[PDB]
This record gives sequence, C-alpha cells and structure tokens, in this order.
Amino acid sequence: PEGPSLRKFHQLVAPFVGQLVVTVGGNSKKINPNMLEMLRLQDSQVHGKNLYLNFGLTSGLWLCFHFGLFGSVRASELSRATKANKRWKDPIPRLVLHFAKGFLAFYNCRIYWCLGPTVKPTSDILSEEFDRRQALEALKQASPVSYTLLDQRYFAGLGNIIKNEVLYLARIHPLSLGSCLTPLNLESLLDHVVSFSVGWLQKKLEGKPLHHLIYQKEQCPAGHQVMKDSFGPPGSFQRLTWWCPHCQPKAEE
DNA sequence: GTAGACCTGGACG
DNA sequence: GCGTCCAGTCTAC
Ligand SMILES: [Zn+2]
Repeated sequence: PEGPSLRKFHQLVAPFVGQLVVTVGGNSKKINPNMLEMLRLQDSQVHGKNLYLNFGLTSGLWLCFHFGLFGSVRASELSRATKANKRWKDPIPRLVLHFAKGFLAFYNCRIYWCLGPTVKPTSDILSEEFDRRQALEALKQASPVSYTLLDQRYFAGLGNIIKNEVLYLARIHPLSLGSCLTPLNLESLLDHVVSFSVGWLQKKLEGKPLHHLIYQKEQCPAGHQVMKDSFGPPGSFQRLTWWCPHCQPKAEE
C-alpha cells in the first residue's frame, strides 16, 4: 500500500507506545487476543511495506502487519459503510488493541508472529539513509526497470503508483532493461523516485489531492493515448502498468 | 482452485 | 457537483 502509507500508520501507532493493552478484539483467527491484553506496547517500527509492533513488560513478542488494498490503521476511530453495495455492510477490523484512553484498529491486513523486526532504512525509499548505490546496482541488471523498482529489498515502500509515475517522469519505458539504460538515465530515475515519494507525502500531510500524470490516465500530459498492460510474475500484485509509448520509447539493445 | 468485494481517492462521462 | 468505475487481504464456492 506504498511506503508513505506505512509512515502514516507508524505515526498513528506512535502515541500508544508504552501503554498497557487492556482488551483485544477483532475477527482475526491466528492471533490469540490473550497474548496481548495487559502487556505494554513497548515498541513500534516501520520498514518498507511492513509494520512491526513489540509487546512485553521490559525481547518480547513481535506482531508483523502486511496490509491489503483496503488495509488501514485507525486511531480511536472505526470505518463505516457510506452506501449500499451493488448487490450497507460495515467493515470488520481484524485486530483492535484497546488502551485505557484510546485504541488502534487494524483492517484488511495479514498479521503474524515473528522473531522480531527487520527495519533497516538503507533499503527504504523515504528514509534519509536510502542507499542509492545499492539501488543503482539493482537497477542496472538486465531486467526491465519496472520489475526492479518493485523489489522491496532495494526500494522498500515503492508500490504501483510510484512505479508508474516515476517511469513517466524519467521518460523511461517500463520494459526497458536496466542494462540498456545510460547511467544518467538511472540517476534521473532514482532522483524521481525520491522526489515523487516525498512530494506525495507532502500532499498527504495536507489534504491536497495527488493528481496522476500517467497512472490510471487515458492521456498523458502531452495529449497522447496511454497504454495499459500487465507484466511480471503471476504472483505479483503490481503487474498493471501505464505508459505513453511516445514519451517513454523503449530503449533498445 | 477460481471470482470478486473491498467504504474509497482519483478520473472519467 | 453527480454518477460510475476500479485498483493485498479476505471471503464464497
Ligand atoms: Zn506522451
């Protein structure tokens, strides 16, 4: 659900760190609510698309959250239905941590026990420590850049809106092989990765709408027809790809 | 296994 | 503005 989205969720968690969990609800099968209640939320960490919560009385237990298309974290607030589905049923949170003075609700998310966190901001596109050397080394391989950009090892937080928009901003075709691009090209691509993700975050802190340049658009800024197709491994959830053949000619061998 | 809703912003008509 | 569409986890079958 993109790395800016996870930074927001982590921030919503932050004021509850250090409080006793009083009651635990939600519909999730796996996580026995009788492991959390009356422990303290003693740490919260975010890395790329993952959120890690630690529970203990200090090391401790870690719950990892990985969110779906409609996944969300909500602070002392419930989501509700606004109209009838084509065939009004409110969404059911998967986990709720209740504190003495508020709660956190977790929706449309796989939640599981883990040994701990893996939170390193070298591989994280929004962190100050984002390691562009390793990102470039990943981008230069003989693979379409649109595939490599989604590798969370090098671009933690990069999802489909970022993929599609930055490829347009760099005027790079999504099937161009990183090995057939110039070093200047891939430098512009990294610049746009960082700039666009940060700008989107700025728009999100205010209530400003993010307007797509290529993503889900019929025409490009120049007025061309935008092509849409799906590329990558069949497991992938971000195969959908928008591009303008005119502004993003495929670089050739 | 497959088919599809999703409480929703952003983009169309 | 008004209406409609659709883009990881979960459910139905
Ligand atoms: Zn164009």
